[PDB]
Amino acid sequence: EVQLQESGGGLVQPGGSLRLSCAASGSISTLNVMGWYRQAPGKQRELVARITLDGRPEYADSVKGRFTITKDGAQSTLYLQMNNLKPEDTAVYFCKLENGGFFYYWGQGTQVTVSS
Amino acid sequence: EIVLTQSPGTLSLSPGERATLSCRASQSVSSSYLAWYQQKPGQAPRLLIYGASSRATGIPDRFSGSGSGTDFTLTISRLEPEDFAVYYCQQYGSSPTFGQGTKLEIKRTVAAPSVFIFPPSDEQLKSGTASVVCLLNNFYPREAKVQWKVDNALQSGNSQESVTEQDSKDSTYSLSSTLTLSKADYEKHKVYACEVTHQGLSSPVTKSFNRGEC
Amino acid sequence: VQLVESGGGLVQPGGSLRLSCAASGITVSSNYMNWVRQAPGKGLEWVSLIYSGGSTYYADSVKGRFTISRDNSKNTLYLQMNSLRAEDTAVYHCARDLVVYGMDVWGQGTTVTVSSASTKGPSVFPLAPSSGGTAALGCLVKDYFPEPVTVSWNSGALTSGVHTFPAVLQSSGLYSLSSVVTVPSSSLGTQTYICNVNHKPSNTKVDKKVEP
Amino acid sequence: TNLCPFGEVFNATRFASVYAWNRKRISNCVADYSVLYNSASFSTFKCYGVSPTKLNDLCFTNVYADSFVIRGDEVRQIAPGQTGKIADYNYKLPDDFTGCVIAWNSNNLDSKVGGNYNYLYRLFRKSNLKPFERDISTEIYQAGSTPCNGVEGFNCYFPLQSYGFQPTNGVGYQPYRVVVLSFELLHAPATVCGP
Ligand SMILES: *[C@@H]1O[C@H](CO)[C@@H](O[C@@H]2O[C@H](CO)[C@@H](O)[C@H](O)[C@H]2NC(C)=O)[C@H](O)[C@H]1NC(C)=O
Repeated sequence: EVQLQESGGGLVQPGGSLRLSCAASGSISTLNVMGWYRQAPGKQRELVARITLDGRPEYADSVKGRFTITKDGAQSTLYLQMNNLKPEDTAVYFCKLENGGFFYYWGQGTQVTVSS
Repeated sequence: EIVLTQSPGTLSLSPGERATLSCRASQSVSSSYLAWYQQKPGQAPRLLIYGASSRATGIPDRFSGSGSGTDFTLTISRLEPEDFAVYYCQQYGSSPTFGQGTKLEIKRTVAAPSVFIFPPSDEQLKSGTASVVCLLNNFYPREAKVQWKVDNALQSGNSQESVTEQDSKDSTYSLSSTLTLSKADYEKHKVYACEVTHQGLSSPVTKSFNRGEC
Repeated sequence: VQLVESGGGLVQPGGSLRLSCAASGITVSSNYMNWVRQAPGKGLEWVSLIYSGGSTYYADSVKGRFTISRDNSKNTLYLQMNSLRAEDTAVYHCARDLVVYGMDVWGQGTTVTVSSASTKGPSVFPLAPSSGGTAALGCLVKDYFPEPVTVSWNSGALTSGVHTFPAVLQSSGLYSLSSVVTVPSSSLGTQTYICNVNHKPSNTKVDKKVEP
Repeated sequence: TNLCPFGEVFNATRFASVYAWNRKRISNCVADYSVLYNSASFSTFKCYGVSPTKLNDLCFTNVYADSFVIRGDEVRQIAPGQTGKIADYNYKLPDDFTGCVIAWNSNNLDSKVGGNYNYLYRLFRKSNLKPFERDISTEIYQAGSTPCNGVEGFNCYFPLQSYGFQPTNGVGYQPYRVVVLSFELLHAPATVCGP
């Protein structure tokens, strides 16, 4: 019913920039919430940023002032603009779609690596 | 619902032999609910196996259970004399249910019946009924056919049979068949005959008498 | 550890009876408890179940007629049986049910006989013998109610070769059986043969001499 | 403002044993019930005191989402006015229930080749549960008058039994995941709403 396609990752140097995209296709309720999450190696999955139902963005503390999340409703795609990247931002990043409040769906997972 | 069918109806074996008893369910069923029971004549059932394969505490080591799905098995590895009895399997849906039971009997060699016929007594005839009795004495195996012929006509629906338990000494059976008639019907006819078929007889044996002839 | 049933007996079709099962060593009210019955020469038939917590289940052959219950202060299980039918004739056992562990404790049972017949002593008729071989003779013990009947021969002196058959229930509602013995046919010339029949429900004791 | 968290329940990796059934309390959020009922997927979907196709027009004070695994045989017991091992001793619905019972065959998540013995149910209990009662006691069941002193033996039974979920089980003996939605409407404010 819902498929999520992720792109935009890879290896950058500290200070560099990336943009993550999550393209959402399928049968999606008007009531849905998309967000970006990450999983550093040997740690637990954490929320990075998401767009609430109000359209209002919400950011983890470690990324506020550096990351900007936007939703292009036309392509039903979710964008994570990552500025000023730091080695501790290295993780596999996942996007999540919560559909109608009853199910959710995860993307395949996108490697981001910040190192010199 | 769950319907359990046991096979065989009668198992014939000798002490020291291996008995294998089958219980088939009408439907796939959980092995966690399948129990086996032993019943000796006049006694209450005794639990042998629970959960298809677990022995009840105190049950000798030779009793063994197995199976899955619809097909379950009780195995008695080396038969002792006290193992000859009836065995029931049991399952559980919302409530217990029992298979119809397998009789475990003592195997012995073939033994033809001795056949005897008894006319009704004069005392009985006085009171208005006639009973004619046919006796099959000390035979094996249990299967036997008893046919009543009156004036050479096969008689159906007015006889009852009774059979003894396996004889403690020679392991045979005996059978009693009673033909019941009113005095008036009994005197309508001349030849009363009992015809016995048994594996131990090369051909059927007939015992008869003629009413009123010594 | 024991279960002991009682309260069974004779009852007429349509009538009613209450069975009791007195436990020792199990607490009735804390267990799954069953009534399981067994008609003459038939298999086991589960009849009723009561849960610890009070739920009850019934075989279709008894729904609307039987009711299982218990009395905690007396550690006793009951089976109330109304609208009794001839096919309800059976030995009735109570048993404690462990479900996944089977029914481990059984009582010896109590007998229920559903019948409209009146108590009646048997008539005893000879089965006369009819010559270097074997003769058979006996007594037909006919038209009695209720069971049991006992038969001996020559006051117990003769046991070898005796076959006393199970009773059959006749369409009249009265029972009938035969007791037979095989002897050397030459023994008819020098031996007398008498069956001793007891039907205690009617206080009947009969000795019947059997001769050719 | 908030999207309801029913997805924590329906997409959970593992479900609770019925005797220790999970309950999630839903409040202050909106949900689209048509996402739930238009997914097919369900072997059971029965409502009481509410209609499913109406749910999106309703607000409730709270919603409870109870979840657990029972055998396919037993889903019939998750209904008002039932009896049985599950309804009496593990999870009981009240007679005046307003809510929906939802179940689907989970043979391919919850059964395992040599048996999944992780799902349990209560077999022995002295009395019936109250509605929405949850008993997680593991005390040895005393079936006689002698104390058990925490030792299994005659008249002393561990109260819980394992389901044996093997993929070859008959469909009635196969695991089913169940979700019970309860629609609690006390007074103000009704804060769980459809769109
Ligand atoms: C959460 O649960 C939903 C509902 O069962 C899952 O969606 C199904 O996934 C399978 C396999 O991908 C599809 O064939 C079905 O058509 C899906 N149904 C719907 C309604 O979308 C979903 O994949 C689960 N999310 C997880 C496990 O992350």
